[PDB]
Amino acid sequence: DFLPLYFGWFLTKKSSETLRKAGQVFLEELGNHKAFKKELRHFISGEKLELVSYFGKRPPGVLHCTTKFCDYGKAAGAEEYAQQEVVKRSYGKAFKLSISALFVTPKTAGAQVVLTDQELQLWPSDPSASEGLPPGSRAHVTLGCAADVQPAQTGLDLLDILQQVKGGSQGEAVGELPRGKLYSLGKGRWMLSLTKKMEVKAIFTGYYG
Ligand SMILES: Nc1ncnc2c1ncn2[C@@H]1O[C@H](CO)[C@@H](O)[C@H]1OP(=O)(O)S
Ligand SMILES: [Cl-]
Repeated sequence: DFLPLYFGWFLTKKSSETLRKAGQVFLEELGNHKAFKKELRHFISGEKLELVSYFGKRPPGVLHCTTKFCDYGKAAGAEEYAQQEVVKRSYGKAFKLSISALFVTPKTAGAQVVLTDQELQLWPSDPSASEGLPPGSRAHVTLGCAADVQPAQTGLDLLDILQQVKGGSQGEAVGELPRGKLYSLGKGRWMLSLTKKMEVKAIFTGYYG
């Protein structure tokens, strides 16, 4: 028996619509915000940019939070991850995920997930960007990416942003949005720290493509 393309928590229809819309609104507010317009120079090499279109490659339907990319067993650690009891036991089970913030970079747009310890048991254990950052920090839901961005980039961007946060490089909020504080981290990187964390319902399972 061969494994799925990847495991992860797949959000319900309602939760997907909720998070997707939040993302959409965020991209609109950020693109319309004076602080972002002022930094367009550091966002793209080549006025006003429409972020919703910039992140043109979007998830077509149900949003998800990936745990372990398996590539049908070809990826390193896939077989080992799939055979775990906690993965087999948690298969088809319902979980609540906690979104702590929404972020944007020149490459990707996504939402940061804060996994509970229970959920962390489903996080694989096998990057340099993960130095100092606790396991699971990479957890996220991708909302979009630029034309020529490869998979797995959103997680790498999130870790990079969480790294700057680690060293108190967040910086004073450059603005306020209805959902929370807006932070400019430089190099086209932006983070909205939500005043109230968003809770989404999701089913843990494998996607076979
Ligand atoms: N090493 C990887 N290669 C391809 N996709 C990966 C990898 N690691 C995690 N993923 C994720 O698995 C899903 C299908 O590609 C996507 O969610 C990929 O992550 P994203 O950052 O959301 S594009
Ligand atoms: Cl991690």
